[PDB]
Amino acid sequence: DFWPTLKDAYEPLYPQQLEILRQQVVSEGGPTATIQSRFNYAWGLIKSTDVNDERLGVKILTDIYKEAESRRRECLYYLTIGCYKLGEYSMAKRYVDTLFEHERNNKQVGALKSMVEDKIQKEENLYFQ
Repeated sequence: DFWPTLKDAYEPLYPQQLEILRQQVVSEGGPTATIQSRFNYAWGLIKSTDVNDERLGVKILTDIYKEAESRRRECLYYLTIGCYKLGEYSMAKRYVDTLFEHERNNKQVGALKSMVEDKIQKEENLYFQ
């Protein structure tokens, strides 16, 4: 499976498109909607520049991750990105490490893990200054 890049994650949708994604979920019954439609909305929210929307997207994605069964690996990658955008680096690290266990040779997962580790190391420096 080929996934979005971290660069892709910082390319927002038009507000009008994000609203169409929201309405699709509502039309499917919200929490009883398909995993795919809720995932699409969550990812749109994560891509938004608005931090409150990004937070909402990660919350939704965390909900559907628990329900996702076979799509759980994909969810972990997107969750890592969402947490990374929010500066939730400790959570991003946990998610990406779990994903890495089944994706040890995957270039995309390795790249994301390295970016997470960059930010973790940034904070680590502060405890010896």
